[PDB]
This record gives sequence, structure tokens and C-alpha cells, in this order.
Amino acid sequence: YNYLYRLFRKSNLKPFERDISTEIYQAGNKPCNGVAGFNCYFPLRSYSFRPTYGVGHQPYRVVVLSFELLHAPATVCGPKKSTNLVKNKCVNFNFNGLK
Amino acid sequence: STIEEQAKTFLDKFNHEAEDLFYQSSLASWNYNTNITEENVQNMNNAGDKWSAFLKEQSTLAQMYPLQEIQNLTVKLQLQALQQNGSSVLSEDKSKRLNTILNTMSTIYSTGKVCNPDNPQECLLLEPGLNEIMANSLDYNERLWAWESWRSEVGKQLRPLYEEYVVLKNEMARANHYEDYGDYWRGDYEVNGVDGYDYSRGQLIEDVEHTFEEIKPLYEHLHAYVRAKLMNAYPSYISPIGCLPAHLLGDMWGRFWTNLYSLTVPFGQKPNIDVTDAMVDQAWDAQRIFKEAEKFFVSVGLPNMTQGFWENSMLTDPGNVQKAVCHPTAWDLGKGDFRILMCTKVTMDDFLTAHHEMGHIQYDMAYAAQPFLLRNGANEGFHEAVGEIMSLSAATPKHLKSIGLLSPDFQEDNETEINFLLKQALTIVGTLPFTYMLEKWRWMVFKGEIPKDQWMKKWWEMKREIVGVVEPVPHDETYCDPASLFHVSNDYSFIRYYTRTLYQFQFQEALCQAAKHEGPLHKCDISNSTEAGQKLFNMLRLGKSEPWTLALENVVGAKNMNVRPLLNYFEPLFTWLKDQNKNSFVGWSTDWSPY
Ligand SMILES: *[C@@H]1O[C@H](CO)[C@@H](O)[C@H](O)[C@H]1NC(C)=O
Ligand SMILES: *[C@@H]1O[C@H](CO)[C@@H](O)[C@H](O)[C@H]1NC(C)=O
Ligand SMILES: *[C@@H]1O[C@H](CO)[C@@H](O)[C@H](O)[C@H]1NC(C)=O
Ligand SMILES: *[C@@H]1O[C@H](CO)[C@@H](O)[C@H](O)[C@H]1NC(C)=O
Ligand SMILES: *[C@@H]1O[C@H](CO)[C@@H](O)[C@H](O)[C@H]1NC(C)=O
Ligand SMILES: *[C@@H]1O[C@H](CO)[C@@H](O)[C@H](O)[C@H]1NC(C)=O
Repeated sequence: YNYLYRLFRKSNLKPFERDISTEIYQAGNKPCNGVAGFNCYFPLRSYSFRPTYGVGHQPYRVVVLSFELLHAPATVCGPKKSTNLVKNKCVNFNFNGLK
Repeated sequence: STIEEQAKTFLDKFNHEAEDLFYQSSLASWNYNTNITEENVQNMNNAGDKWSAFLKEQSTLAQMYPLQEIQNLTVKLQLQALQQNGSSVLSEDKSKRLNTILNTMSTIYSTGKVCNPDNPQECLLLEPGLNEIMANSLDYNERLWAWESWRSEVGKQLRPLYEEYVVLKNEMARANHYEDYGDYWRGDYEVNGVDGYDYSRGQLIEDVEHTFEEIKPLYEHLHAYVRAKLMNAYPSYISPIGCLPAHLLGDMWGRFWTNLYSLTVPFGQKPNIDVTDAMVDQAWDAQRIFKEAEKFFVSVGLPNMTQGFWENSMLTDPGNVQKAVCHPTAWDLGKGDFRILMCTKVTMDDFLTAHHEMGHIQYDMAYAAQPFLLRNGANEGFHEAVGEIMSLSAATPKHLKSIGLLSPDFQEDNETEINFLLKQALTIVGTLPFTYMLEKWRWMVFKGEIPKDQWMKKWWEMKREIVGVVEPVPHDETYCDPASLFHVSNDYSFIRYYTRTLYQFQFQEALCQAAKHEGPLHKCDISNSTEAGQKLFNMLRLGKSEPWTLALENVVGAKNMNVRPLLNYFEPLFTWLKDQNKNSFVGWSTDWSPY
């Protein structure tokens, strides 16, 4: 019961928005006043994972990689594969972008 | 802001909490059923108490939303299912007395022991011994002694209990804005608010009558044939013009006639289609039986089994040290968890039962996308019907030749088709008048049409008039002879078997015309046909979200139930019974001429 999801909110989230509020959801006309009674629900519900659930209900760990480019100098580069060095022959050399 | 959005948010929170509490309850019941130990018993009792209190408080919060301002049919259906009081509408003392009455009916039926006078040093229970002595014995007075002794003892200990039970259930139903308890049981078939597909609670009884009016000639011929064969069994006691004696029906109550296949065989010299020898010679274990059933279900186009099904189901008896319930049960634990509790023996009957329970599991699997309170059959007949159609299709000789149990050089002549169809008629057509009689008696005793001191006289007369079975001796109102059956004694609806029987052959005709079968209906196999599986899965995916009339129109095209598929199934047997009943007398008389 350490994993929770938000079941109710008054509006949809913006993209890449994090909502960590535990304010009591206002489903009724009367004010909730912080007490989860009639028409007032705690907005966060627990995913109760057990090792005997189907493939549609087993826990899935998700990591989402978002790649952004900014006016700053881009410093996250991929690994550059290096061919073994050959000498004493007329070859095409590419050293650190110098060709 | 409106009431309907409040209902949707409340139903979402109820469904989230309900699927978890349901899983805990179902897993505790499973741990009790596969492992009968006292800590599993108290865990099941705790989980059941938590589940019942949860539905009590959620129905308390659910009855604050009126239904007349809700236009969505799914939300209205979930709130109508949720707001049902059950036994909670009464005072606490009367509700406690009703649960006490139900518990003591359960303990009287479960621990009812009836044995021989003057030999009391041990005695014999109903489920181990009385079923065997009713199905296997050929002695007239011994079956009469067991029948009369069990009905006498059980009737004298259960008659005032049923006397209070009918009054308490009538007060419960009239407090729940129903006319009677029969109307409460017919409310499962009620469809309201949908134009063209509307079905009332009151119409079902004449609908059953309308089906039974066409049931009645075929059953009469079968009854005459059974009477002729019982004339071979019993020479002088049964009359040609009269009804059957009651303790000769092969069961304790006459519900099934399938124990008379040895006595009523058309051609005893011909062998049966029992394929047990092929399983035991080739060593067909239970795991590969379920693999073959999975192969059948992917042949028809339905999705295959989950990995947790194969991991968590116990398909074999575990041993002497661990005790488990041997009753075949399909379990939908929730959260995508599906299991089968089955102590498989290497027989053809357990093979057909495994197909039946995997049909149950596939039906439970298809409506998993639905909300939790709509995760059921559209009525009580569909859930058993979709398993019984698999039991129909797996029992065909073509399917047994397909999977290697039956030899390709097997000759399928008309005689083995006649005796197979007669076995199916003794299983299927035999239970229909008993079911209709019992349900119509229960409907009139809840309605108050039957007076209190006239029960047995009316009941036996209907057994003379509907089933064509006469009592051995007259019984007065000190006895309660209906209450000896399991379903009526433990508060169970009985019309589900009638509706299941009709929907079985309706679904069978719809799939066999979907799969383009060019012969008679009893030869038909739904294997290797994707379009029939898609047509069926269109009904399996709905669950309880749609009316059962709409689901029936999705399968067979007709919203109302139909009796023509059942007589079309038994058509060559009907012609055969018309051929061989020329010397015998078709039909019965209500007089006591046999006994
Ligand atoms: C069944 O219950 C007993 C009682 O403690 C336990 O020892 C045994 O492991 C249980 N069986 C299984 C398969 O868990
Ligand atoms: C009814 O509510 C369900 C949500 O449970 C929604 O998917 C469906 O579209 C609604 N139907 C109508 C007609 O509003
Ligand atoms: C359930 O019982 C309560 C208490 O008597 C009652 O107020 C309520 O109307 C009942 N529900 C229905 C649907 O009749
Ligand atoms: C079910 O079928 C799919 C594809 O047909 C397959 O990938 C999967 O492994 C199968 N699962 C089982 C348990 O056989
Ligand atoms: C089966 O068909 C043959 C061929 O006409 C016929 O002689 C025989 O009587 C039939 N048997 C039954 C039981 O219909
Ligand atoms: C159905 O398909 C399976 C798999 O190809 C095959 O083994 C079986 O013989 C087929 N059944 C029929 C009746 O053709």
C-alpha cells in the first residue's frame, strides 16, 4: 500500500505537472471542511499490488525519458564508437570533429 | 455539480475499494476451499464480515442518490444493484431471526442423517450414501423406505421453519417495494427504461408457460417411453394409464433422470462414446486435459489462459494431509485473477466439466473491463449457459476425433446418436417440468394463491399434472416434501436452470449457424470457427451493462427466450419416440391407479 494514484481532481493536469496536494475533493455542493464524509473523498487511492494478479493488474515500473533542447550548449551526447588506430597509411581521420 | 456526477465519483471510489475487499474475501474463501484449516476458516469469516459491512455502509451512502434524475443506463444499473436492502430493511431482531433460520436450515440439510430402525449403532448420511442408494439400487421397498423415512423426518423437522420462512421473506419483499418474494426473484430478469427491449417482472411466468406449452408433448413421449422401460423394470406396480411412482426417478427428488440410462437404454448391445480408456492408455494427465480445453478455446477464437491461472489453480487433489473441497467451482477473485477449483479424475465427465468451468472462467474474463458491480451475467442463465454450450460442443464425436480420443475408423450410425440423445434428454428435458413445477409452486406460495393448509394436496396434484409422477402415499401438512431439496432449503432461485436450458440450445443454434454447420444440430462443433467465437464474445464482453434481452438479440436475434432450438435439437429423437410409442399410451392420468 506504499503506491498511490490520484483518483479525483477538479481539473485535468497540464503536461509535466506534479500535484502532491492532499486536499479533500469537493464532489458536492456543501463544503467539505476537511472531513471525508458524504460527497467528500480523499483524492488519493492506493494500488494494492499482490504477486497473483493478471498481466493487466501486475505492477509496471515506468521511466519516461524526455529530451529537450535549450539555447544553452548541449552537453549530453551519446557514446562515440572508436575504430582502432591504423598508422603509416593514407587514411581518413576524424579526431574530435576535425576531419 | 449535478447528482449524476456525484454518483459517478461515488461509484468510482466504491469500485476501487470493492475490487480490493472482494479480492481479499475471495482469496480467503479460496484458501479455505483448497485448505480446510481453522485459521483459514476464521480468515474467511473476518473477510466476509468486512465485505458485508462494506456493502452495508456503501448501500447506506448509495441510497441518498435518487434514480429518477439519472439518464445514463450503466450508472442507473450500478446504483440499482447497490441500493438493494436485502435483509437489512427489517428490524435487527427479525433480520437476526431470518439469518438464524437460514443457518439452521443449512445445518439440518447438511447434517441430516436417516437410517434403518432397530440398527442405530451407526447411520448413513445423505450425500455419501442416500444418493448412491437412490441411483444404484433396484429394490422397490428399500427405495420406498429411504424416500419415505428421509421425507418424513426432514418434513417434520422443517415444516414450521418453512412456515416462518415464507412469512419472513414475504415481509422482506413487501418492505423492499416488491409484491412477493417470487417477484423479488423475478426482478433479476427485470429490464426497465429501454425502448423495445423492456421486460417486466410479471411477464416471465406466462413466458415460461408459453415455452412449457411446447415443451409438454416431447416430454410426454419421453415420459411414456420411460414408463415403458420402467414397465420392463417393475412389472405390476406401475399402471399403463397412470403416473410414475415417486421413488423410482433415479435421484432423491426426481430432478435428474440421467441415472436411468442403464434401465432405459435403446440399444444396450451398442457401446457408448466413453473415451476414458483412450485417456488412461495414453496417460492423459489433468494438466494436458486443461491444455486441450485451452486449445479448444483458442480454436474458437477466445483468448488463452493467463499465466497466473496455471500458477495458482489447483487442478489435482493435493493429498491426505491437505483437505480441500472437491466440488468443481470456477473462481473470479478479481484484479485479473481467475482460478479453477477442481479435483480432476481421468474421465470423460471431468473433461466435459473442465470445459464447462473454463467456459465460466472465459465468461468472467471477458467482462473484466466493466465496472465491478456490473461484472456478472446479464441474467442468471447466461453464466451457466456459456459453459454448457462448451460441454455440448466438447462431447461431440467430431471433437473427440479431432483431439485423438476417438478413432478415425469409428462408425457413427443412428443408434449411438439415439442413445446419446436419450442420455441428453434424460439429463435435460427431464429436469424442465420439475423445475417449472417447483418454481411455480414457490411463486404461488409467495403470492398467497395457495392456502396454508392445502400445500401438499396442491403440490402433489401439480406433480400429477406437470411432471406426471404420483406419490406413493398421501401426505398431510405435517410433512414438508418440497423442502428436502438443496436449493429451496438454502434460499436459492431455481428458474436459472430452466433459463439456462433454453439459452443453451439458443446459443448452440446461433453458433452452429454462425459456424456454417450443414447437418443436424447434435453433430455440430464450434471448433476452428472464428466468426462464431466473435459473435459469442460480443455477448461475453457486455457483462451486466446491457439488458439480457439486448444480449439475446445480439446472439440469436430474438429478445425473448425461445423453445424452438430445444425441440430442433431433439428432433430425430422426437421422430424415433413417435415411431416407437404406437403400442404404448402417450400421456398420463392424474388418478392413483399405479399406487
Ligand atoms: C495448508 O494448511 C496447512 C496448515 O498450516 C499448511 O501447513 C500448508 O502449508 C497449507 N498448504 C499450502 C499448499 O499452503
Ligand atoms: C455512462 O457512463 C460511462 C462511464 O461509466 C460512460 O463511459 C458512458 O459514455 C456513459 N453513457 C452515457 C450515455 O452518457
Ligand atoms: C432500504 O431501506 C431503508 C430503510 O427502511 C429505506 O429508507 C430505503 O428506501 C430502502 N431502499 C429502497 C430502494 O427501497
Ligand atoms: C497465449 O497466446 C499468445 C499468442 O497467441 C502467446 O504469446 C502466449 O504465450 C499464450 N499464453 C499461454 C499461457 O499459452
Ligand atoms: C438407422 O438407419 C437404418 C438405415 O435405414 C435403418 O434400417 C434403422 O432402422 C435406423 N435405426 C434407427 C434407430 O433409426
Ligand atoms: C482445428 O485446428 C487445430 C490446429 O490447427 C487442428 O489440430 C484441428 O484438427 C482443427 N480441427 C478441425 C475439426 O479441423
